[PDB]
Amino acid sequence: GVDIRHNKDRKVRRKEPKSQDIYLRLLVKLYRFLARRTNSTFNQVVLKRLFMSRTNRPPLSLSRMIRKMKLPGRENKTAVVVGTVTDDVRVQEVPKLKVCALRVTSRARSRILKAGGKILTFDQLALDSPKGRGTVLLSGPRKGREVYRHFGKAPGTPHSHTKPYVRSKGRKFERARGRRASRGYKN
Amino acid sequence: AKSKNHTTHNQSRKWHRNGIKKPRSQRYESLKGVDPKFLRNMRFAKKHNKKGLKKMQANNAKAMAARAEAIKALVVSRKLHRLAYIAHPKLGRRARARIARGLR
Amino acid sequence: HFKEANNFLWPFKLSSPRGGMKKKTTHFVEGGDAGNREDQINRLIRRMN
Amino acid sequence: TNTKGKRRGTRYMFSRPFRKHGVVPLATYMRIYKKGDIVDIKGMGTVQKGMPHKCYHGKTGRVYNVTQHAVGIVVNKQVKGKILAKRINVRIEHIKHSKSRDSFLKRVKENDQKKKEAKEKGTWVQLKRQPAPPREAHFVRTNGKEPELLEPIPYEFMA
Amino acid sequence: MKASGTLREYKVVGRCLPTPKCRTPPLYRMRIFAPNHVVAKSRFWYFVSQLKKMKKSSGEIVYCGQVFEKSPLRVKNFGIWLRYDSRSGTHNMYREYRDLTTAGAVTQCYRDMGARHRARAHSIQIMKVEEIAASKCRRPAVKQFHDSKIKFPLPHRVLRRQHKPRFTTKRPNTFF
RNA sequence: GUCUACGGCCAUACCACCCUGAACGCGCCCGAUCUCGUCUGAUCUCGGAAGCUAAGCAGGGUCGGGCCUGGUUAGUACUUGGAUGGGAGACCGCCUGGGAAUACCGGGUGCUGUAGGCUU
RNA sequence: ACAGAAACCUCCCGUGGAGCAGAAGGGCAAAAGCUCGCUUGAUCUUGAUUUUCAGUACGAAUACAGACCGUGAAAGCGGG
RNA sequence: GCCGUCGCUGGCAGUCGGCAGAGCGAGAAAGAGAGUGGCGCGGACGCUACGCCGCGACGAGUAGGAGGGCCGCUGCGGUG
RNA sequence: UGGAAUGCGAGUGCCUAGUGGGCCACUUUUGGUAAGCAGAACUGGCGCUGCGGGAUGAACCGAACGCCGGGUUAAGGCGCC
RNA sequence: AGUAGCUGGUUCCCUCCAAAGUUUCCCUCAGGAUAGCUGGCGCUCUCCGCAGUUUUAUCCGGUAAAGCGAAUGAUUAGAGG
RNA sequence: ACGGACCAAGGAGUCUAACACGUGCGCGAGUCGGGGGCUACGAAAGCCGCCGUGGCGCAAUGAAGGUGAAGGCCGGCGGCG
Ligand SMILES: [Mg+2]
Ligand SMILES: [Mg+2]
Ligand SMILES: [Mg+2]
Ligand SMILES: [Mg+2]
Ligand SMILES: [Mg+2]
Ligand SMILES: [Mg+2]
Ligand SMILES: [Mg+2]
Ligand SMILES: [Mg+2]
Ligand SMILES: [Mg+2]
Ligand SMILES: [Mg+2]
Ligand SMILES: [Mg+2]
Ligand SMILES: [Mg+2]
Ligand SMILES: [Mg+2]
Ligand SMILES: [Mg+2]
Ligand SMILES: [Mg+2]
Ligand SMILES: [Mg+2]
Ligand SMILES: [Mg+2]
Ligand SMILES: [Mg+2]
Ligand SMILES: [Mg+2]
Ligand SMILES: [Mg+2]
Ligand SMILES: [Mg+2]
Ligand SMILES: [Mg+2]
Ligand SMILES: [Mg+2]
Ligand SMILES: [Mg+2]
Ligand SMILES: [Mg+2]
Ligand SMILES: [Mg+2]
Ligand SMILES: [Mg+2]
Ligand SMILES: [Mg+2]
Ligand SMILES: [Mg+2]
Ligand SMILES: [Mg+2]
Ligand SMILES: [Mg+2]
Ligand SMILES: [Mg+2]
Repeated sequence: GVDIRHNKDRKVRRKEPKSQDIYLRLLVKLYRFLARRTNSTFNQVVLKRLFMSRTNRPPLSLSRMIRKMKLPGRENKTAVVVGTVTDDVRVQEVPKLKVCALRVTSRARSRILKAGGKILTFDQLALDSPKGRGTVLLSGPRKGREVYRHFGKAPGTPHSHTKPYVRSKGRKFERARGRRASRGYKN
Repeated sequence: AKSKNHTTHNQSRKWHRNGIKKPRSQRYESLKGVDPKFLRNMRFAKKHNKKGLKKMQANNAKAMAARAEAIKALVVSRKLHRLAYIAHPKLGRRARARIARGLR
Repeated sequence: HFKEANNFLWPFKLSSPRGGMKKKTTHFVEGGDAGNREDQINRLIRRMN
Repeated sequence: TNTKGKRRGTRYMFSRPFRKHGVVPLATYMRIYKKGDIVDIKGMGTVQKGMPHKCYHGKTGRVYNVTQHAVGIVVNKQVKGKILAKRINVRIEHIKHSKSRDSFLKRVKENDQKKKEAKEKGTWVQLKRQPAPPREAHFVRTNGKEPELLEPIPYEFMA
Repeated sequence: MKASGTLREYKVVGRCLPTPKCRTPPLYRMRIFAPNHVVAKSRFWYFVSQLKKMKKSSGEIVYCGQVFEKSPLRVKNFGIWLRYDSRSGTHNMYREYRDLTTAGAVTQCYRDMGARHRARAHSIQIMKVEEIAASKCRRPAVKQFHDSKIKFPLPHRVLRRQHKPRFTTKRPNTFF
């Protein structure tokens, strides 16, 4: 007998998309080859994200793409997001971008194209940038979800700003005892 | 009926299954709990940092100039050694040619 | 570079001692096998290697 | 069961040593504590204010807050299977500068000088400590004296 | 210590580790009867520890070597002074043996002390071993071999080859 | 050699008794108008300078007590880990490491910071 | 002097062998004890922390911070 | 030796063939580079890429969790 | 000159069942005359676990288990069974 | 189809991982909630960090032992005033 | 210790609602026609857009009255200095 524990032998991580989409898997076949047969780590990172679930592929807003693509030294680079590029009405002027995404919302396409920009698909990025050169990989906010408001210390513990689960919000719904010193205590 | 009252048997075995992890350490700790009077002034010190912004640039450039100026003035066995030299792919490239040329 | 050269080697998987042992449950100086037997390890290594 | 009293079991821990009672030497109050310092916590029963809790007696922490009379200490406390970084307020009577790091700071200064000085002299000096090595071969002179013969002594019932 | 096989006599020399106070500590020697040298050094540290403020950590073995018998082809009488612990006390004994090697006489002592007193070798401390002249021996079992014209037969010679043959037609003879 | 003021560590500095104290100090000391406080100018407070080292205080002494520090006690007592060791047990021995404390014997008897004096 | 084992006065020794509400343990000697003088920090207020702990509540406690104060010559000490 | 699991988040799209040229396992970064001047008509298998291939380690299990079933039963839409 | 040795890839987040009668052994240990008694500390076990030895046996000793061939062992043994 | 913190039962294969009888609160003691122990899903990186270990420094402690011609408490015998 | 003499067939985590997290798909600061209407399988499917009323999301906070989500520099002027 060998003295070893086996509870961590099997690493939990995706080796392929749970999705049965045949176009997603054709991209995965494409980038499986590129990740394997090139020394580019950009190809490996993209390949990994094609496996990621919906909540691990947050949408990237148009405003956030412009903000990150406006930083110095990022001119004439291709913005690459493995996800959906949503539109941000709060933006007034859209510059000329060159983006690659899995999806682009209908209204974000017109705005990007109307400004002279170009919208690629991940099969077109491979022909344009086989190794990922001249790219700017971008991600949507991962903690941008209502669920992360509810995680952490339980709401009834000191300095716990967690959001509770209440059916309705109002004066009659979990505000009396434990949330003010006047009723029992507060923390 | 009566039952067992208390024990800690098996407890250090459970504690160590996921390890007794030490607390996480960050290079910046929270200012929670520090003296309110001292924290009030520290905020005031930060609040007016920008007042001496121009002065800092002048000294830094001046300090850089002096720093750059000072720099600009200032600037086992002999057989096994030989063999280890020849066997080096780069260094012994010519030496390996010499023995090959002579061999022919 | 003993540390690197030694950790590079996998732990040697030796066979059971051919000829048996005296008593694994007591020290060498007690007529057993455990502990430091100094150069007498070589006799053991021959029977296990 | 036991009681949950704050000072249960501190009969000897917080008592003063033998013939060391009475006034507290004032140099205890003249020490300078700065943020980041390492201090050994040791409850002194003469002063009952700002007493550290018994679980912190004999632990070593780090100063993070300094007030008129006390300091804030970040000190690890193990409760069951986890270790918590705890923040305690302790009057400066019940602490002392830890000398555990002083040996290190002394070594850093010595290391840097040797590193600096050796660099200008083009030599490689050892900087890392090492565990005690097995002692090297040597000769033992007999000086013309035969080694003393020892024998076991007979038993005697010196009862 | 386990008195395994025939013991050997070892000469072990040790000392305190030199220190600033005493740059050259004195040397001590011991006669150790043991199975091997690794055991011999171990028992040395057990004896000097009992006599001196010394132990393996604060001392070293200067010399360990086997002392060979000086007259292996000559018969001698040995006197062995030893102390041992019984189930209910400690005792000093003087014993005599007839052998060719001093280490053989000591091995006879351990097997004999085990036989006659159920004494395990970890309770026996051999203090002294001397070669003794026939005139100075005390034990009647040893003195009866001090006879220049000694003679005796071998009565009732037991058959030791009792399974070759295992079955035979003739009964053995014990007279020769 | 040393003191005065303020100290740090807080007996190697304490306690008992004896001897000796140049100079300057520190004192004892002489008074109660004022400040101040008492049953009491004893103490405290105030104003002084005839006298004295008697005492405090300083240095030294004692086969001094204490205290500090070593030796011995002792590789002893105790102890971490080991054995299909012993013994009916009580307990004990050994292997691998750590390792005390009395009695008893010796040595020592304040060091020192800041400022200011005295000592040809 | 009455006055005695024990009343009150005086001198000396006295490391606490007393006292500090109470159980015990700890702490304490120009004090934390005893006696006087002035007083109400046992007041108003927001956070942090400790103890039990689930790192929840209460209870109790610790450092601060902001006001009003007391006391002291003052340093300071005090929000039971 | 064989089975499975885990790991190398390992290798294979290069079956680039007469519009040809057979390599990228090798101690030690980066090109089997491009150019400018001084007779036969032939050459296995493979690759359901959810596939195929290699190398190394490992394998107890109640309560309990998870995965995979070209395991099994009945009915519906397609298909054979 | 990543500033002791040794070994090892780590960090982090959600959701979560069963459990919440335990019991045994070395050492330490409370009550009791003691108990295969009641109650604790430490570690290791049985429970959840087969296998070689202890004739037999929850826990002892050895040793932990995919299906096999050869070899060698542990604790234990070698009159016959 | 009353309720049952209680008794009994709960139906195919293989593979992988694998407990608890402990903390606190509860008219709580045959039960729950709670933390712990488990599993699953991942994700963020990697090819500095960490450790049921030692070493070197440095603190903490009042048990084993020892002491009682040392304090407290208990206690035997003489001896000199 | 309890159930089990034997054989066949039957025999026990389901369905509705709510909630939580995970995963897959659609669209995306929006999204959803579920109620209503129009136009054998078909009680299906298709459509509506001045049918998006309405739900959830896009704003929090306070008991409430209510309020309700960056600033810096330049020049000039009035006041204090
Ligand atoms: Mg295995
Ligand atoms: Mg397992
Ligand atoms: Mg697992
Ligand atoms: Mg219970
Ligand atoms: Mg053989
Ligand atoms: Mg054992
Ligand atoms: Mg004079
Ligand atoms: Mg007077
Ligand atoms: Mg005098
Ligand atoms: Mg003396
Ligand atoms: Mg002096
Ligand atoms: Mg006072
Ligand atoms: Mg205040
Ligand atoms: Mg298994
Ligand atoms: Mg029991
Ligand atoms: Mg069970
Ligand atoms: Mg288990
Ligand atoms: Mg088992
Ligand atoms: Mg038996
Ligand atoms: Mg076999
Ligand atoms: Mg029912
Ligand atoms: Mg019914
Ligand atoms: Mg019940
Ligand atoms: Mg109740
Ligand atoms: Mg039951
Ligand atoms: Mg105790
Ligand atoms: Mg005792
Ligand atoms: Mg029943
Ligand atoms: Mg029946
Ligand atoms: Mg059936
Ligand atoms: Mg979802
Ligand atoms: Mg119909």
